[PDB]
Amino acid sequence: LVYYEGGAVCTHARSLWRLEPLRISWSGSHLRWGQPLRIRHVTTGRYLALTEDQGLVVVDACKAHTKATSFCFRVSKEKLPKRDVEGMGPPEIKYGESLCFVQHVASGLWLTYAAPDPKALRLGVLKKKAILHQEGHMDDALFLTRCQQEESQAARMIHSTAGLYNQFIKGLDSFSGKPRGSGPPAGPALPIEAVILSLQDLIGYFEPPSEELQHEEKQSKLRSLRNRQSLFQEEGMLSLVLNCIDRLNVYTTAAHFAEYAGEEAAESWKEIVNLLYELLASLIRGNRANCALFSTNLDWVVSKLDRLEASSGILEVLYCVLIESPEVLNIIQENHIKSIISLLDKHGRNHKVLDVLCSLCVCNGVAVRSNQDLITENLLPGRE
Amino acid sequence: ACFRMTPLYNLPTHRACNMFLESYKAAWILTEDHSFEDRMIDDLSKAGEKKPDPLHQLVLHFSRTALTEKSKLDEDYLYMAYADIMAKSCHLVSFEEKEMEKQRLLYQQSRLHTRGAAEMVLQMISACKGETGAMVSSTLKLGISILNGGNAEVQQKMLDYLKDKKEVGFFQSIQALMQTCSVLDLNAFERQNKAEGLGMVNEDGTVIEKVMADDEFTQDLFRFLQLLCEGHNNDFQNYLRTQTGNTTTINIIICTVDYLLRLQESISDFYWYYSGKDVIEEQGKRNFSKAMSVAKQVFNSLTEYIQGPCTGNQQSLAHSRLWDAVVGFLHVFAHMMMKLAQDSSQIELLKELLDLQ
Amino acid sequence: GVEIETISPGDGRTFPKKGQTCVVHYTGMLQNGKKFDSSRDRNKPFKFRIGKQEVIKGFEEGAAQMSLGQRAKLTCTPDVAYGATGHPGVIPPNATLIFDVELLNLE
Amino acid sequence: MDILELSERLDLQRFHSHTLRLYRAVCALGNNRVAHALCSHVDQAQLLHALEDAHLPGPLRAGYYDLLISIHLESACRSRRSMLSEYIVPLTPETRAITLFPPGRRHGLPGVGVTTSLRPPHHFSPPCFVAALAPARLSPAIPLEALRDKALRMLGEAVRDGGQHARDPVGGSVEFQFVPVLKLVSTLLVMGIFGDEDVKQILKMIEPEVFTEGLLQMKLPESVKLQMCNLLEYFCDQELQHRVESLAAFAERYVDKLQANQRSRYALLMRAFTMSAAETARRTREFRSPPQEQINMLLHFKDEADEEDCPLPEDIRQDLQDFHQDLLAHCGIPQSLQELVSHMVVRWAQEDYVQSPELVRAMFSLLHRQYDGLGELLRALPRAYTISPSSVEDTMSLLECLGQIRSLLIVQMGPQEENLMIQSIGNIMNNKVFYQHPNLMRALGMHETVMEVMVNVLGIRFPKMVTSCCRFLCYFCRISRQNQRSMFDHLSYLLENSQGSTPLDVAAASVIDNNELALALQEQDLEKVVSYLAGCGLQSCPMLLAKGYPDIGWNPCGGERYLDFLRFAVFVNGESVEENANVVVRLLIRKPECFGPALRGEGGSGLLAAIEEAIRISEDPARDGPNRVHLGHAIMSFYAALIDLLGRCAPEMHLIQAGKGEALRIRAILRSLVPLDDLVGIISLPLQIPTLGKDGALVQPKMSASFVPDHKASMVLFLDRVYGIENQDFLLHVLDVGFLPDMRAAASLDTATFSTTEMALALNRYLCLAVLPLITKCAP
Repeated sequence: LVYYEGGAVCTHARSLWRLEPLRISWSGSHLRWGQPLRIRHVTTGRYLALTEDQGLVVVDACKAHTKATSFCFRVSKEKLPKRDVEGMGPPEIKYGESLCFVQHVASGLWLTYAAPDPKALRLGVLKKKAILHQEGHMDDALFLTRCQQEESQAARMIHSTAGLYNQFIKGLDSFSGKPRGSGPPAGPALPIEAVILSLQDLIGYFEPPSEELQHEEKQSKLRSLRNRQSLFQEEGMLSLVLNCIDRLNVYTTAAHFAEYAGEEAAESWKEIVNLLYELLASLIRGNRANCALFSTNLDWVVSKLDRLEASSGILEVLYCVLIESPEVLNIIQENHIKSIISLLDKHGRNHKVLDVLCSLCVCNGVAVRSNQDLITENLLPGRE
Repeated sequence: ACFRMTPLYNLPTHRACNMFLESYKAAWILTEDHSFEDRMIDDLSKAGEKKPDPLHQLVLHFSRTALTEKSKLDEDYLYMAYADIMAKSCHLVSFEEKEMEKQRLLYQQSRLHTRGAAEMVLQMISACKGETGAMVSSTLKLGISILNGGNAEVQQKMLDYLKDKKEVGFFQSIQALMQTCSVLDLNAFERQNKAEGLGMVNEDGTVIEKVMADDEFTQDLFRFLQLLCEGHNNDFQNYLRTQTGNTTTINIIICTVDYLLRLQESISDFYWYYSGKDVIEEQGKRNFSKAMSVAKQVFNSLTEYIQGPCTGNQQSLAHSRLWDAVVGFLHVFAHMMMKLAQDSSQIELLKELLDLQ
Repeated sequence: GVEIETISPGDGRTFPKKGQTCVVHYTGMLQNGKKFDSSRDRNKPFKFRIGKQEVIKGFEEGAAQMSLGQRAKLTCTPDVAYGATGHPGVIPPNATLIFDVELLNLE
Repeated sequence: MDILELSERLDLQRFHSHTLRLYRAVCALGNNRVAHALCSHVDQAQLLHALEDAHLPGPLRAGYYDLLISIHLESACRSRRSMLSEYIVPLTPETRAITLFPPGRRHGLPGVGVTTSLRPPHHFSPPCFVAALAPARLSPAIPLEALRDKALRMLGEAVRDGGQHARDPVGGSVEFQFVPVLKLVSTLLVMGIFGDEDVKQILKMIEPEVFTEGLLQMKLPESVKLQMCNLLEYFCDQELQHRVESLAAFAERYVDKLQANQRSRYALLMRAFTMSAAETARRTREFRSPPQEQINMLLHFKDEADEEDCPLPEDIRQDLQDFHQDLLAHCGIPQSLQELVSHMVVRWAQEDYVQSPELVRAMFSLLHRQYDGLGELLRALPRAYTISPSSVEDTMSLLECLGQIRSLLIVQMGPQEENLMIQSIGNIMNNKVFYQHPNLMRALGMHETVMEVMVNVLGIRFPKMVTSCCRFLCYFCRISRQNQRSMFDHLSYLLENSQGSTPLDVAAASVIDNNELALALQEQDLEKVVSYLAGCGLQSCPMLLAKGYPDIGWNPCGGERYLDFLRFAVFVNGESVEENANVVVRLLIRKPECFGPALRGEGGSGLLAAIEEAIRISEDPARDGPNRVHLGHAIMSFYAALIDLLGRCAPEMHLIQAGKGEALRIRAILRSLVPLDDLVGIISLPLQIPTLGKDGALVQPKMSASFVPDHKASMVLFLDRVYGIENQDFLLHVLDVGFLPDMRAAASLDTATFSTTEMALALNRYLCLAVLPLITKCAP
């Protein structure tokens, strides 16, 4: 469902659109008003379309049949279309300012906002629903703004990553029960290698800037990194990683994953789990918002503190969340601190656990008194 | 109070000591003059055995304070003092005499120019993010001191940095400041003065908030803008109404005209509220005086924008509604002075109004 | 209750009483062997007056049985000790305390 | 294993270093209750031994030094630091003998001299764990004498031979050798422990040439540079304190003399005011001038062009001039600290590029202070109050309470902290100092510290904190006008955040009978207060009906609560602020629902009906519930305060003859607003009578249960304030039921048996305040 939303989505990834002519050659020519072009949402791979069910929905790729998805571009509302040219084309439309309408080619349906009076506008954000209209409001005009290369690259990466990981999740559910025993696990083969390579590429994509780098580019790079993490968050990549981790950690070890999905797949279960945890760490490391996003499911990470498969990764995730959010300190309870302490007596003498405990007490220069107490009365007196 | 008030004799020593100590301060310590900025900048400049000079290190630190991401810049008294030190360093009949003063000023501004003052000034201006704080009151003064006399090297460096950095916020911040600039506001003029009329100066009561406090601020911002243009650096005035490299584009000159229109409205309303009355109180007198002073500054700014033949700025004005403002000023001006001509005590006020026109 | 293990014999004629101030250099320990507090490390003797319950009841009774100049070793069971709560951060719950005390002077 | 073995067993080294870090973390920021536990685990012995051990590795040497500071010191260090930046100076006889330059004019050593600035002591508590089993646990004690001399001795052991150029460092690096010891010494200095001889040793060590191949001369890394920056900063602060105290001492002597000539001159005039009538009769003035102006005129001789202002003898003003020259000399206007700091800082800057930002900041802060001393004196003088010698212990109580208060803003607020702040506030109030010296509490930033606490809590849980804080702020308002103004600035916050007592009460108290502040009311603030009434015009608090309640549409509860603020904001000092009048009714009509469920417009109903609602549905308790409050009487309060606010917003009669079309149209708005007649209705809508007889019962109605007589009084006020009474007919009409029968009820209550009742008293006030004065007005 399309909406003329505003505010945040002026700087998010679902707001992007990608123009595409219906001519394969010279597609990059300058836009001429009324060339039968085709618009493709990038982060979802859907096409602005004219269907009978709703009038304006983003149909999937497989039904952009040159009628529902062909559009012109019109300077003004009046009636009248130029055949494409084998050259770069004399420029007509301009970024920034030059206004242009939207004109479907099938049924002359111009694109105006419905603007009815339901409770959706009053309760939620002012999101004027977008619909087609033969004429509609006479003030349905558009300013064209360019997107930076990092934004477009991140949008396409979101598209590919979401598709691949949803396929992987689909497979994981395809053998939810069903112990294969002897023989094949199921029909589809897990995109194991694609998952691993994509994970490593994304991990590279989010690496922090080098400390040794100067102070005038490191902050620009930090801003870019925070922005990219924000884009990936606001399109569900955190949720996709969380769901993959949930689907995998159900299996207590690689052997269980083999019993359900064959040995040839289980040979990399540990690696995939470690990569998933490290990616989830990178998505949140430093970004205040994404660390805040773990206010509720904190128990989640705590409940998984004692998995010997990927132990360092989950600890480092917890460390990042704790040091980049004060609110998650207030929600800490006794069972959480007890689990963190038990991590010491189960996995040995490791200093990072102590560092996590230190971060639990003081935040932003303010001391969380209850955490100090709980740590003192649950760790020190035993002296073991 | 008219019936009796204390001799200091009956005050116990504890109150008397305080009242002494808040009078010895203003009467004596404030009036004292210490000229240390020159020596501070003269010795911080020397580096005597690629290594940046000490003043350069200070400048880079203050720049870092701005480049680092902080939503609202926090009051740093250190910058708020060193900036004024630098400004005082920059600040201080024959053609040879004039040229000697000119050379001294050139060196004084250039020593800060080399070590990175222009960049930090612009960065801090951006960092204030449209807020009216003493931060800007100091940064603008420092920038003016650097640019006083139109040191073309400074204009080159600032334009170059603002171009290559392609920052889209500097002009947004300047626009925010400018649209937040005050205006004579005859309203509060009636209010408080009437209140003052009542005169609630009771026991230990204090007569004194001048209307439009932030007159010096506007007068300095507009002067800064003008000095950015002085010397007819047509390239800079060309960049002014259109960045052409930034993601967006803002015309600063039209915003300047907008503030001019606001001031035109305010003085016009002053004219009507005061029109019936014959002699304005001294408070209203210097209210109008400081109004014309800010006006003189804004008009010199406008002049500068188009002083050279920046035809682009000329057309931008040619569409602008400045015509009305001055049209208003026409009706605003000739009426004033006739009444001002009627007042013999307001001759100097008439002089100021005349030179404004 | 408390017990008196005469590590070294004191005087045996004089004993602490009501309204008198006793000074001690106590070094103390848990039952396993860990040590929690020692006056001797602090370097100052500890003072208290038999009667107003400065200390846990057990310590008071134990120091009351003692003589002057007699080192001993009290063994305060939890009930005459801190007890179920335990001193938070120092004494675990329901712990038995052993105290190498030495009644130095009785004033 | 021996601890020094943690120099090759690196994993245990790191683990133990982080264990010490965790110890400091749990004890951080005032947690003394945990500090005692750490005393048990790390003793007062181990600490001293680790401090005096050379073979210990770095991450453990620094670890143990910082552990010592955390367990024992940095809970009195932060508090003593917070109160270091203020300069209360008791006018003791001791403080009189303080001269900038010790007699003999060369600088005395910094920080070596009698300083009477009134810093409070810091309390400790022995740590024993045998005591029987909350009040604030003080920090664990430590012998602060062996520690002091020990720090000095090891600093000496680490300085010159430190520069022996030996590749023997104490702890693996020059940094790990110096940094901890300097940290400890600076902390001890700030605590005020070091005597004068010890301070002389410290100075001799820092720079032996000027203070009498030192410390600054030798080779140095950056962190150690930062530590010397802290030390020299402490000494600069001591010098500033000395200047301020010398100003206080000279103020004392010079004012004890400066009064003498005033009395002598008064005697001279009284003996000789005659013979010079209208000649000295102008000079006799300045004795009826207010005292601050008198003092300013007394101290007005420096410019030598204004010298006629001063009537002083020449010698007396010479005293001030000499003191001024001495002050300038002391302020600089090497062979001294100033030049040492300047040359040191410049040399550090010009011998290497400093990559430590905080080091750069420290360097240039010191440099600025050492080039401008007069300026820092002028910026510290605002914090300078000379209290009498008597009121000194009270100030200690005040300062310790303030220390606890501002020592809890660093800790998130639980129940224990809540109780501690509430006790501290009460202790602040009870000081007679709080009454006597309001300027001081404005100087210490008290109304800002408490405001900050309230902002933190409001930004709800812990409501009693907001109640206590707002009561404190109301008292601050009431104490004196300058406080009112002070907090009037925050009125935006104090209003946008709006239970017994409320921050809205603070906002109202800011402007109670202060024309200057009342007028200065920004319009948008008036909207903000009409919003939150617009914000409560059509609503019922879910926070009210959590128990069985009739759940009516509108909520007068918040309504009247906001209304009273406006009532204060419009009418002051027995007259209207007509300047802030059009704003009031204009803003009220822009939200034409605010006039109540009745008097909206279309759908509006009878005002007599508007109250008839309560007349019936309030008096039966069948609707309220199956005890906090009752209804109707609060509804009546709403429909009372509305009318009172509008009445107060009425133009005065002399302003009526001003022909103010503004005022006249406001009258018209009022007149169309409520009919001129309904008045007599609500005036005549009768209310119950006390339990006269009734078998000696108490069926006398509860006020919260029966009709607001002040509702009718407000009616009368509005009646005589805008509608007025102009014929004997309407006066007769009101007297018929609205006035005379009320008098019958009152004088029936006049019986000694049924006069003490609250209802009689309220009716007495009602008749006295509005009825009787009106009747007097219409008598001719």
